[PDB]
Amino acid sequence: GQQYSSAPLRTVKEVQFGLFSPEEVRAISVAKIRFPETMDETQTRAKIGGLNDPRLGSIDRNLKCQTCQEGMNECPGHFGHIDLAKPVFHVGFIAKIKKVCECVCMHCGKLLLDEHNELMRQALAIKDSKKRFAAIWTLCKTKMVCGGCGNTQPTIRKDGLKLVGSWVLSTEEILNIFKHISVKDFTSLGFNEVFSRPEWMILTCLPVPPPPVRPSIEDDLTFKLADILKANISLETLEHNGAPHHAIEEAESLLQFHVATYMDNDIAGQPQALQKSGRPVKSIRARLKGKEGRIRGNLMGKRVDFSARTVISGDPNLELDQVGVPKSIAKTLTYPEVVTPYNIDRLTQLV
Amino acid sequence: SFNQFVDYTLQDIICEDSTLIEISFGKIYVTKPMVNESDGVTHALYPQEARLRNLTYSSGLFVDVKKKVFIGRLPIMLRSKNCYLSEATESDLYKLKECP
Amino acid sequence: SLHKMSMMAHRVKVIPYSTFRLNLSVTSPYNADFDGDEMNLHVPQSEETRAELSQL
Amino acid sequence: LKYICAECSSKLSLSRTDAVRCKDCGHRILLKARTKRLVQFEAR
Amino acid sequence: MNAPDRFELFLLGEGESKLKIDPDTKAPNAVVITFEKEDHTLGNLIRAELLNDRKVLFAAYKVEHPFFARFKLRIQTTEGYDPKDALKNACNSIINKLGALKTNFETEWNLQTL
Amino acid sequence: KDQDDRDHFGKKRLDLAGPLLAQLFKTLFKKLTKDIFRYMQRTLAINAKTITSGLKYALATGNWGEQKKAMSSRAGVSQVLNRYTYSS
Amino acid sequence: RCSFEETVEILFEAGASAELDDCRGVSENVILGQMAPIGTGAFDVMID
Amino acid sequence: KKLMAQIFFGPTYYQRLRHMVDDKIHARARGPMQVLTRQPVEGRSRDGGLRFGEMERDCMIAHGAASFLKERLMEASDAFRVHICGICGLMTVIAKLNHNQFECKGCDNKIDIYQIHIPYAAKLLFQELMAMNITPRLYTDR
Amino acid sequence: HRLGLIPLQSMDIEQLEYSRDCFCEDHCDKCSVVLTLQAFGESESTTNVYSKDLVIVSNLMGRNIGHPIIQDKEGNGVLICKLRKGQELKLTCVAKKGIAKEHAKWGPAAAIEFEYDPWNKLKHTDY
Amino acid sequence: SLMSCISVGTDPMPIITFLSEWGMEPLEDYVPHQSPDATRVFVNGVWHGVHRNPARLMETLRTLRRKGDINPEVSMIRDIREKELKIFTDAGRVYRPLFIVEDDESLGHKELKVRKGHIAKLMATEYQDEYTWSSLLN
Amino acid sequence: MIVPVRCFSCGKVVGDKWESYLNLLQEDELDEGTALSRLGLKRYCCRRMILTHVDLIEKFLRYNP
Amino acid sequence: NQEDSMIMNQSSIDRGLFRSLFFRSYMDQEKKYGMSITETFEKPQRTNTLRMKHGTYDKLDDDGLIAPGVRVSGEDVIIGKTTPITAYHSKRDASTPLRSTENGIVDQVLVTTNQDGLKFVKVRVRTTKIPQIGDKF
DNA sequence: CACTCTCGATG
RNA sequence: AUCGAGAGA
Ligand SMILES: [Mg+2]
Ligand SMILES: [Mg+2]
Ligand SMILES: [Zn+2]
Ligand SMILES: [Zn+2]
Ligand SMILES: [Zn+2]
Ligand SMILES: [Zn+2]
Ligand SMILES: [Zn+2]
Ligand SMILES: [Zn+2]
Repeated sequence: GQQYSSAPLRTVKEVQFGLFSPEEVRAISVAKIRFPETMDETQTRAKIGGLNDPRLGSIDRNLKCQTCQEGMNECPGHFGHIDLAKPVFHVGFIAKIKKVCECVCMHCGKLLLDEHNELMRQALAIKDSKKRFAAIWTLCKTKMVCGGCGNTQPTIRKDGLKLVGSWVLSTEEILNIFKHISVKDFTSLGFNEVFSRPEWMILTCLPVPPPPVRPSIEDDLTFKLADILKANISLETLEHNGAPHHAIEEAESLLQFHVATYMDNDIAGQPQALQKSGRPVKSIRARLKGKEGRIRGNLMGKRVDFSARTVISGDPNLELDQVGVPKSIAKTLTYPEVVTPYNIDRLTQLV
Repeated sequence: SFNQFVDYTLQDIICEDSTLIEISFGKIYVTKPMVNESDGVTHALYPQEARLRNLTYSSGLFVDVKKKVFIGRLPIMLRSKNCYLSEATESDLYKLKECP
Repeated sequence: SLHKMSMMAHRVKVIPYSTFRLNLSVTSPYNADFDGDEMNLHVPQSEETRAELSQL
Repeated sequence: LKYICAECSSKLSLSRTDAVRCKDCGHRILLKARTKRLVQFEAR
Repeated sequence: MNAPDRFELFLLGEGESKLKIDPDTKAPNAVVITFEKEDHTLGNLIRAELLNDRKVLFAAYKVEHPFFARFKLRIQTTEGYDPKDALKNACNSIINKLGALKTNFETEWNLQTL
Repeated sequence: KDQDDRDHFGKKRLDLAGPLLAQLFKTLFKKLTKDIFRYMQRTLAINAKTITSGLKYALATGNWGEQKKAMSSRAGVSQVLNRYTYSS
Repeated sequence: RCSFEETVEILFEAGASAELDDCRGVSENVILGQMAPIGTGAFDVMID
Repeated sequence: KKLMAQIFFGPTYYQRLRHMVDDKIHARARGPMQVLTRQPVEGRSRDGGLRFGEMERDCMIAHGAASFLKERLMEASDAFRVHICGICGLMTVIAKLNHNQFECKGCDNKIDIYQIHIPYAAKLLFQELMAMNITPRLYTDR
Repeated sequence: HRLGLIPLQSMDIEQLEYSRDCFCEDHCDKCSVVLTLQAFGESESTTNVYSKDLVIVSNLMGRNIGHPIIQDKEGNGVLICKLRKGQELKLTCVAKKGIAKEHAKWGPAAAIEFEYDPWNKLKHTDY
Repeated sequence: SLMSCISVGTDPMPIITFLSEWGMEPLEDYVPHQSPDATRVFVNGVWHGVHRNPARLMETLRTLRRKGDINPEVSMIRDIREKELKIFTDAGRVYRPLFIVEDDESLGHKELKVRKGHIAKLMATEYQDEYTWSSLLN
Repeated sequence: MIVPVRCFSCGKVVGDKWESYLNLLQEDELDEGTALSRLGLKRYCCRRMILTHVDLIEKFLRYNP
Repeated sequence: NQEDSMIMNQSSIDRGLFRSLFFRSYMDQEKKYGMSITETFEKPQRTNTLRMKHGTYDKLDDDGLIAPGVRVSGEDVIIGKTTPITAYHSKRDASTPLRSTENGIVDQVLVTTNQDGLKFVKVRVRTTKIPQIGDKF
């Protein structure tokens, strides 16, 4: 097998889905990702203190791997983290976020209708999160004026990877909005306390997947992360140094684009973000989408050991519940039989 | 189809579409399938040698340019006009190690 | 494998030549002729699982 | 060792650091000669 | 690739005896003999010759699988008559008939032309 | 008069080696004359590898239309000649 | 539900709504590589 | 002996097709795995395994054979042991074995740790979801 | 293969021995018969290689054996091969005692015609 | 299929010139009310005008093709009841050879143009190896 | 390739009868049936064996290697 | 011979019924790099080459190729090539093994320079396949 | 939306 | 290994 662990062997009973809070993201990480360089640094077969750190996981068939050692077969994957110069949108939530902005007015951070209303008392009565959110969203997106703060709530529509307003909404602004929706309003529309918050949907800092996720024979994920870090350093460079008005915004949209296409590459947006070889690139989303995906192709079913396959033929002299097995296959396929006093002679002869 | 492409279409592609500002492209010349070796010596290429040496059975294109020049290599369909095998007899094909 | 009878536990009989040989009357549940059809064979790796095969 | 040309009845013996082409021919297609160690055949 | 050697049709394997005489548990005074490296050529002939013996109640041969060159021969005789003696008498009868057949064919061949 | 038959073979065409190589060569030659325009405005040194490696690529991969995966001709226009049997 | 048709989006809205997976479903124990509550595994074996 | 029924018997042109058993016959008992999923490689020439697909899984479910299903999906394929934090329930655990030092930066956990057996493809899925800003928290209690 | 199928004289075959039974290494004169074949394209025309071109090398020591059967009218026998102009065939054949049950090349007989009860008076056949 | 071929493509211009020089009224000089029964002539999907007395034109065209003056791969469709004449010089058209049936036989009826003499010449060419398929077409 | 040495079905030698067959076809100008008959090929398996054969080696010999 | 299967006469099979020749070509080539780094065809020793193959190289000659006529089977090495990347083990193995499932006889070895002046090789192995139980007709 | 062998060009 | 192509049931 592997090796003795002092930890008790337990079975997975529950799976609690949720979001990755930036705080927990940077707290979980074991390596900061500053340099976009992959491995080699000035003609050196090693790892620069940027991408693919030895802390994330050594990759040279060594005996060491981030203090804990245990080679590279026992070691799972140690995540990193990268801080973005400016917050961006998570593609798979573009719809959901766009709905949350229509359930709560701007600046303030309160629900439009309360228990004072008649229909809202019936909408918030639903215990099911999805049905509750679906019911409230339809009876709240028609409100224009507004707890006080009577601000005229604008009409928000989708455009590429940003959001507009009609009386353009920045990602930082929406962060500041979702940061002030408080706890009581979260339970009213599906979200959880310490598991999933709207202020965690947007990507402040994003986690960096370990080398076992993106192996080297480099992987597409390595290139995409290199692109994200490239746009990040570019944005920082355009921010700290000379900062034009109509230039840094393009860098923000670029970083947003790369981060968005890093996860989902099949969006309504025509730019599919190709690669150097002209390949449309393999996103994380495409990896999971069946039937060649991870779930249907590696979890619901997968290639197995101790298996054989051959052209079949009929045999009038075999019993119904028998199967003719070629000698070569019989030599190949094996069974682990523990040595007992009952079979020690037979097994000894077989050996 | 291929013969139609070589004897007519190619000239139309070169002449009736391209002119710069000047250099006007004139006639197009299609040679017999040959190979420019690493040795430097350019020589005639027969299909069997092409298949054995993983080469490409292609001829060269040469255009007259005003105010001649090699512009690339066109893969030649076997038993076409520019193919050596079209004019070849049975004994020729046998000697060329090509199946009749 | 359309139904459960597409996977059934058989008793091994090692034979010469390179073909999975099966009884004719087992053709119907597998839906298989012998005009080039190929079949797969999976070997259990413990007592409890081969017990599952032999008893279920 | 030794080789033999393709489109002529020759018998080259040029080892490594030589290869192509051929002696009094000009073509670069070279085949390897048959082994000296005889192989038996069960005439069945 | 998985095909057995051809001589395994007539060449006795390691430890394999020609005849394997086993007591039949079904009917009393019966026997089943396993002939190795033999086929229908010997089986059908011996079986047919055992049906001529009027003191033989049962006689049947079978080749359980055409892959292997072997056949089983079940013989049941009357009480006071060992089945091995029936097999022996059958064999000797066969040999005698074949000797006579050979002699006759030879004397008939000498009287021919071209 | 009833609807037109969209499955009528007479109102369909079969593009052979000619037309395909014609489209491809028009593309490659336009790219070539464009490149030559660039070398001209930069100022005999004509990159012949464009047409050569282009034609070779499209004939080797079966992906008609140089190296752009946006092509809908990914159905393998050129295939390895099946030589299992003369009839094949 | 992610092991059929819409895969990734299901996981997305699952992570967005913080859904609890009881793991008493077949495919869920199939993913976890555990003896699912199926026929043979529909109970427990203890000693007395 | 004669045959009762007479036989339709005569010359007929038959042809030998390209499919021959010795080019098809395949058997693997623990062979080369892939690098990404750590599952058996694809192909007879690469000494690969055969896909115990979705429908086969369905069949084994219908049979009720649970242990066989688990064995096909673990021991006979990609069986991997991972460590899970008792707090957040993620694969953040830094297990320094041979020193029994199960660290976890983020929750300060050294004594409340767990160990589970899942497919390596499941670990891959969970890691990819974590790389997609999703937390598949794994608790071992009801 | 073609060489294997060639009919050889098996008159005194009963005083030859099986190689498997012979106490020698591989083969000898008591168990096998060695005969060579050396053919070379000489003429401009096609040079045929027949079974008559087989030449016994081993010592037959009296036994009528090994000689390739030639029922051919021109005295050539089985057409083994065809050579061009510079083509050559040099080989050695070891012939061993064998049973047609092992391989059909050791079959002494062709077709054996066999028919009983021409009038179907026994009714072994329902026409 | 064994005998099916593909049109290589040819220049439609000389056919156009012929049509115009053989009684085809230009489309720009077409007045529908004063000539309703005028067969409109098409070439490669292009309406080049109409034409009265289309039978003579069609027989002329067909004769030209069968002589060789018009490329044998060029298709010529005469639609009587629809009063249209569509000539295609388009490439990629799948066509096939057919025996021509004519009723020019005086001491007879409608017979194949090809006769046993032609076949005899063909097999003469076959046995000798000058009268080939092209001569059948011309 | 070349004329099969013996008939597949029964085992009658037929590899010595090919040239004789060709001669019987061109020299005596016989038809295939009578030619096959005179060569003692009564059973239609051998009859087939020679009649059905295509001597491809005669083309194989057209190459110089 | 039920459910679309057939019985074939073994005796006729012995006489050459439906026998076939099966040729297979392997192609290898010596790579080239900017700084004149070149792979070479040779028979490498286990002490001077990394990784190596589990099969034997004893059928290779000095030029790293089999002589046509030699019987090959299993995972034998057909083409011997190395790639360099003092110091022990200065070469990486890039040799080509005979197909693991197949076997036969080296029919013909072809050695030829490429258009870019690269010495590349095509080795053809011949195998006579005899009709067996499970063959498709 | 619905298991194989394979080939052959690509990074 | 990643994308296209042929084919087996
Ligand atoms: Mg059927
Ligand atoms: Mg079938
Ligand atoms: Zn580690
Ligand atoms: Zn407000
Ligand atoms: Zn030469
Ligand atoms: Zn934790
Ligand atoms: Zn001896
Ligand atoms: Zn016969």
